[PDB]
Amino acid sequence: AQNNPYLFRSNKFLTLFKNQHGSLRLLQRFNEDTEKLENLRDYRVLEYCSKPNTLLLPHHSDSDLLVLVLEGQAILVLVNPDGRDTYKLDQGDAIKIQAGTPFYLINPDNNQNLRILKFAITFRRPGTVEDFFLSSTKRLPSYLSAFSKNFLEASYDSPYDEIEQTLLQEEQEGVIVKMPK
Amino acid sequence: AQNNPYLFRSNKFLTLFKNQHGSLRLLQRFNEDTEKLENLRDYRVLEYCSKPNTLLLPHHSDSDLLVLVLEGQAILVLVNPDGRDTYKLDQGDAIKIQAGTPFYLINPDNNQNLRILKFAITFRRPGTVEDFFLSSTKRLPSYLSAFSKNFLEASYDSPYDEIEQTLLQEEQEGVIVKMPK
Amino acid sequence: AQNNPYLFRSNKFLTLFKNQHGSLRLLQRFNEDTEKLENLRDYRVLEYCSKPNTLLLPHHSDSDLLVLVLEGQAILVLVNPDGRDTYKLDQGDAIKIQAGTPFYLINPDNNQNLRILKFAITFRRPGTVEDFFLSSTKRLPSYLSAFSKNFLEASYDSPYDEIEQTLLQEEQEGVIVKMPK
Amino acid sequence: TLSSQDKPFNLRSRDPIYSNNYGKLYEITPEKNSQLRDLDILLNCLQMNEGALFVPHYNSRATVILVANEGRAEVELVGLEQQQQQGLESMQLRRYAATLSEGDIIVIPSSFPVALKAASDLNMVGIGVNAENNERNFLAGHKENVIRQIPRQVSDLTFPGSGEEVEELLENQKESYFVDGQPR
Amino acid sequence: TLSSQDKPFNLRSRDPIYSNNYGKLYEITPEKNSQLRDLDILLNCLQMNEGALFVPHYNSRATVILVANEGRAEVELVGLEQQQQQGLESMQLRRYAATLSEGDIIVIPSSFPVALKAASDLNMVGIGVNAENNERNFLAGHKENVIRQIPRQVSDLTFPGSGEEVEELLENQKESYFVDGQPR
Amino acid sequence: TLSSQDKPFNLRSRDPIYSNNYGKLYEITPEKNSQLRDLDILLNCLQMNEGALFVPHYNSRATVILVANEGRAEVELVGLEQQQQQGLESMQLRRYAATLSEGDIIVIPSSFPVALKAASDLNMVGIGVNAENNERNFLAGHKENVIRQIPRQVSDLTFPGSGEEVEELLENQKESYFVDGQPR
Repeated sequence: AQNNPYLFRSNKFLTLFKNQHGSLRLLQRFNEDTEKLENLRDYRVLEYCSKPNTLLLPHHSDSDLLVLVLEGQAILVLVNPDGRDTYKLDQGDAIKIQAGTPFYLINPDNNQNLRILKFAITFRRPGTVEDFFLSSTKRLPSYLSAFSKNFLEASYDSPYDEIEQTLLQEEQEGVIVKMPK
Repeated sequence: AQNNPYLFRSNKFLTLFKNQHGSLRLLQRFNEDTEKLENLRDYRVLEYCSKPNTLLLPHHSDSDLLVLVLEGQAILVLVNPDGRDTYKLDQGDAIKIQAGTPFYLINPDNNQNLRILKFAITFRRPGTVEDFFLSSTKRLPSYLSAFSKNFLEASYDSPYDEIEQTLLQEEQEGVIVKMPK
Repeated sequence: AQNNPYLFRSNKFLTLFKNQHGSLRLLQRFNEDTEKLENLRDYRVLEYCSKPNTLLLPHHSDSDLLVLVLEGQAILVLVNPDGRDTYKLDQGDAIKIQAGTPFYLINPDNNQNLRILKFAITFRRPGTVEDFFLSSTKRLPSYLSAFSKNFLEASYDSPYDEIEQTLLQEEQEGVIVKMPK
Repeated sequence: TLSSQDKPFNLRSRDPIYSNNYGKLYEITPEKNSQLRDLDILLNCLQMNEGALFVPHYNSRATVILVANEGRAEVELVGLEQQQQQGLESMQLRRYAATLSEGDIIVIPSSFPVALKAASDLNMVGIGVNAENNERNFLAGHKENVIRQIPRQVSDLTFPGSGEEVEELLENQKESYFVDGQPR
Repeated sequence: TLSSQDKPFNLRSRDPIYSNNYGKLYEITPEKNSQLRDLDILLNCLQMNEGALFVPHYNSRATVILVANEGRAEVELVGLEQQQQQGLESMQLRRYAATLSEGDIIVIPSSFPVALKAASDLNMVGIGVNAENNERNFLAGHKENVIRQIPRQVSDLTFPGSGEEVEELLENQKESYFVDGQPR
Repeated sequence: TLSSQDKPFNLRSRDPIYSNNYGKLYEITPEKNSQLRDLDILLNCLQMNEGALFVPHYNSRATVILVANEGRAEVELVGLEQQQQQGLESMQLRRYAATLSEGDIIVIPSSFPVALKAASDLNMVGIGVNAENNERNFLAGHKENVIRQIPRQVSDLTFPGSGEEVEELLENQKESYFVDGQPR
């Protein structure tokens, strides 16, 4: 792996996560190895493969995403300041997630894998894409733990130790989690 | 003062002007010390503090400005090819000035200072902001003096020397001018 | 020819083509010798001089073009998946060509030259402009010849040699062609 | 006032959108107004009482430029920013913490949680770029709290802890946007 | 399905716009749809039979990102790209040729001719940026073929060959978007 | 002409917006027209008589690309451009002066005063980028002159000189956009 000459054939991602139940890849930047793809600069392509009876933990992305299910089927649930929407996607269905919206994913009761292409469109950091996770795992932890004790102890009106143990996870199975049942 | 590491805390401007009656500052560029603020690139933040019974001489900016009065009160007057509009701003009032429009400012009959935040949005020179002054002072002079004698002598149909003495100022009190009364 | 200091006076193009019947120039890039013209970055200015009873071979540009006839007169013909439009332009007429549209030009039955300024607005490759020619000449040849034998032999359902001789030109008079009559 | 009109006349600020015993938040958007609409910029006014905490939240898409017009502000800004740490852990996350004196500026980029405490009576001017359709998502308190919107068996797997436990803990916050400060 | 609605509900794909014994092409645009419209992105589905050829064409303005969802693809992408070869010949043209395995991506920029053969049954996902008012111009076959639209004395000068000859050769293609593969 | 229509048909130029014994100025904008509207580009035609002066003015926001189609042009372009001279005086101002022969180009950026004299009968083609809502502000002459719009006690402080004196001097220009040249 080094830089290049004039191309539009792009076959290699980077793994951001890989466990028991699935993968998280992200195609490299388009203008990265060429000034030829300058126009594709503000967008990123990720790949999402999950297994039967699995959940992607609740999170949000800094960018709007355009999710296309290329294989299988899933349960999409979007959270709102006052609510939730659930969507069933079977193969070939597509749907845009406004950025900032937190959502989780799930491949149903199955025998097959869900295969998802997420088209990310970037606005704050050009060509850059960030996912914020509510949970802690071994990789990165919960974004809520960045807060100082008092802050959290005040916003919540409970004592530190009681936040902690409803803060700080031991999510063995990091990002992807076989729905026990 | 040198470059940086990852920040969004910005506390230091640059003085473009500072006299008897007030200051003119301009926050440094956002992407200047970081690629992290790339998206804030086309905008500039200035600061305007003036004293009681003062006038900012007539001028225009290359950018549109969004002026928010954080302290005190002022008289805003915008000039048009055939006219003028006057606006009274007391604290907390905001108003956008189309670029190209020439305008002056004034803190009234008072005992207090006017404090103004100008949000500049740039279009010709990205992240760059230019004010054009009708008057001459010691710093820069009147943009009209850049013209050659004949040019001015023709556009005006008066002789050089008569332009000069209704051209070329001795604005002792440069940009800011205690309204005599 | 080297780089620069602060200017907006631009008098020198580059010839992309020059034969018996006319010229093809292209003003250099605006931001090329200055950061001062950053805003003019996505556009290019070309110049087109043709002689009486001449044709510009059928082609298409990657950009939208805004064609202004400054001297003389011409026949503009735009091709569509199912058709054609013909336009007569006499001096001072202007008209935008959607990119992707293939078109040819012609200076009529005349005694004078047609003089054309093409304002190109770029979208894929910023500040870059590409014309695709159906024909082969000595400079570059026909874009159709980039295809491998089978490809062409299949799309056309005729044999290689029969494509060739209705592929591969000897356009002596390259881009510009005195309409025999 | 001026019995002549229509243009970009001045504008100032009408009904706060959040307000209580510890603070108010005034906000005008490209939606609800003419001159911003083209700018696509929004604006807001922050008015909090000494020791009051504006619980963590985030703005879906606008980047908010925050000018401290008066008082002292304690600020907690988190995020990851650089994927140039392309293999997960690499771009571990950050806590940018700082107290802003009058005059200071701090930028708040779209998806970053942020919280602030008025260490003294506080008045902040906020200018948000990319302001169309921006929603504020609160992570604590009783209103607009997004967590609390997570289904019981969802929480169950998201957190160390139990569903009963998580409804529990979140219902423990009575206030809504602003909140009494006091530590330990 | 969900007896509750309006938003960005899911969407999938209705009547193909090209289809025959060798393949189909499904396409939704910012025009014909709500969620893409803002993205200004379009999408498409490619379904071709082993040995079938999608004749050369080009898209006026959208740049199409092509994901091979399954099968093998032979691809012929041409173009010139760099005027940084400012004096004609300099930027001579290119044939980027490659076969894409499942997983691979290839970008198709606006004015470049392209053609592809399914070396095996093929399913491609296509995401086109800058998708408003994009027209596909075909260079072979019987439908949407732009060449064929050139007047007899035009061809005459454009090509080695004659007008009679060029109508000739182009009428020799019976199919339209997809076409039997076989060489020599 | 063509008894078939609607599209981007050709367009040329109707009633000048400034015209007199020394020159005319024709102008079509994204406002008043279909094809420019998307480009957001405007266009204009300059037709002045030898020795005529187009008094200084500026365009609020469009940057005007000026092609000399014929004759000789004397040009006076001023400005400051670089704040990279961040402490006032640093970016002192400039007079870019030049005569343009036929073929030459000069760019006019939004807020810069400019004036030009036809050193010989003159025909200029002008293409202005960012053309929406662009207003031309004249600094001399009798019409659209912005200075003249300054209140008597305003002038008083703006200039060396007096209010009586400034109305004076400005009323001394009888013409309007174009004006007799002659020196000393």
